[PDB]
Formats: sequence, C-alpha cells, structure tokens
Amino acid sequence: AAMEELQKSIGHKPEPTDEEWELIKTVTEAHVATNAQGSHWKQKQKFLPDDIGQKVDLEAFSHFTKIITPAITRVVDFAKKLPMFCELPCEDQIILLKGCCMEIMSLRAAVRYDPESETLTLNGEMAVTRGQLKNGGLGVVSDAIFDLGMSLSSFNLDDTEVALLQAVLLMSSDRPGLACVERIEKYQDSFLLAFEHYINYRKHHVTHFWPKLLMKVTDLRMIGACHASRFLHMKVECPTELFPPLFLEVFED
Ligand SMILES: O=C(O)Cc1cc(I)c(Oc2ccc(O)c(I)c2)c(I)c1
Ligand SMILES: [As]
Ligand SMILES: [As]
Repeated sequence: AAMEELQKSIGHKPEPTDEEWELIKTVTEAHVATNAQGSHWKQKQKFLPDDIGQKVDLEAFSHFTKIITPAITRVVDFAKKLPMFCELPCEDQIILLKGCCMEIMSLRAAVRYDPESETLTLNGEMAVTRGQLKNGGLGVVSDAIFDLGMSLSSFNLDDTEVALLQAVLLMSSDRPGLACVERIEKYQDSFLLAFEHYINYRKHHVTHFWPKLLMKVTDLRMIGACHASRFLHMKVECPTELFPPLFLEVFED
C-alpha cells in the first residue's frame, strides 16, 4: 500500500514493477495495433480540399462521418485487446466504450497535430484545419482538440503514454449505469500507477509532468462531454441519412 506512499515521501521516483511492465507491454501493443497508418515526421497526409468547410458545411461533415466508422472500430479493437476489459460484463463494456469513445478519438487526433501545416490527421489519413473540422459539425469542439494537440506538443508523448492514457480514459468507473463499478476503479488505478511509474522511468524534463498530464485527462473528458452536446446540434442541423449506424448507436449518449 504505502511501499509507494513511503518510497515517495523519501523522494524516490519508482520505475515500473516487473509485472507492470507486462501490463504496459499489453497496452502499448493493443494501441499501436489499433492505430493509424503508422506515425512519423514528414509527409503522408491527404490534405482535405481547401474549399471544403469554410451553420454546418455538409460537404465537410460528409467527409468526416465517411471515415468515422473505421475510427470508432479501432477504439473498440483497442478495448478488446485489454484483458481487464474482457473481464467485464457485456453491459458495462458497452457503457465504457460509449463513454470514452470520443475521448480516445480526440486524443488520437490531437497527438497527430502538425504545428507546421497546423493540421490534425484524422484516422491517420485525412488532414483537416481548425475551421474545417469546426464547420464540419464539431464547432468549438475543434478549437478544443486543436488547442490540446498544440499543448501536447511539449509533452512529447510516446505510444505507451498515449496507450496508457487511453486505458485511463476507458476505465472511467463514473459512467452512468455501470454495474461492476469497483472492479473498474481497481483497473484504472492499476493503470494510473503503471502509468506514473512509466513516466518516472522516462523522466521528461518538464516540471510537474504527471500533475499536468492528469489535467489532460480532464480536458479530454471535457471534449467528450462537449461532443455529446454537439451531437445534438448535429442531429437537428445535418440530415438523418448521413449518420453511419455505429456512429449513431454509440452517441445517443
Ligand atoms: O483520428 C482518429 O483516429 C479519431 C478521430 C476520427 C474522426 I472522423 C474525428 O472527427 C470527428 C469525430 C466525431 C464527429 O461527430 C465528427 I463530425 C468528427 C476525430 I476529432 C478523431
Ligand atoms: As458545447
Ligand atoms: As468548451
């Protein structure tokens, strides 16, 4: 219990326990496996026509929702590759995924922010600008993600960190309706821990790194909630036909 609480008070910044490494291995695997087209510096993006997205620019909105079912599936793939997840009742596995889906999606899109072209890359293919994503039906949610991506520039995260982060967003035991609420906090904490340890081991040269990286979990949660509201404004504004099936089931909450 306090082998940590004490080891801390001393000043020791504990690396990950042999077992935690196994857990980190699992999560970094599952992430990279359910990821985009790879992930590197210098060319790949398919810059979205500049005349797209400039109410709701239905032209853009289409492009997005077009490649939205793939993204939503990779999130479910990731969650599938985490044993702890599988250990949960199908009911809960659905409440969890529907909750953290946009959160993990905003994260992935945010960590693909290119400061040069000032664009994110959705599904690792389509590049979009702030106003393109904004006018394509996300509104102020675009500024949220773009502002995040810019901020995450400095944390210079890696797959494992972005992989763990997603696991923390996933085991949010506060989702309404959860049945096995305890067994979920146990797993999230298990993660937050292997996560904190991994950050010590990596030792970034940023003061208060961890406290700052947890403040991101909150911002991601806020992008999530803000999206739910934007989904309403989208239902009413855009048609009822341009809404992929999966996309729809996942977001009626
Ligand atoms: O990049 C990835 O893998 C994940 C990802 C994929 C997409 I498409 C995306 O844009 C959205 C999401 C919801 C929505 O209602 C609309 I309109 C656009 C974002 I932000 C992130
Ligand atoms: As909002
Ligand atoms: As906001």
